[PDB]
Order: sequence, then C-alpha cells, then structure tokens
Amino acid sequence: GIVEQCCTSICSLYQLENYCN
Amino acid sequence: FVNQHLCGSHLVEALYLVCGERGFFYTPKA
Repeated sequence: GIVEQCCTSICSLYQLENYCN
Repeated sequence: FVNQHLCGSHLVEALYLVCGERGFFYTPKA
C-alpha cells in the first residue's frame, strides 16, 4: 500500500497521484 | 517535498498538497 511505497521506501509524485480522487 | 520518506501526518500533508481540490484517500492498512 501507500505506507510501503511512500513511508518505508521513498515516495514519488507518480505514486502519490494514484491516491487522489 | 515529494521525493523522500513520508510517514504519518507528513504523508497526509503531501497528499493534501498534491491532490488539491480532487481530494484523496489515506488507507494505512492496504
């Protein structure tokens, strides 16, 4: 999930936008 | 501010700024 991709590992704009509505 | 380890309120803040008026969903357990 998001914690695995952005918290435990380095985040990215590409991944962050996957969670916008 | 996006390319780093973002956890908790820090991650929530990033989503808020990036998504803007679109809003977002935060699911820690996924």
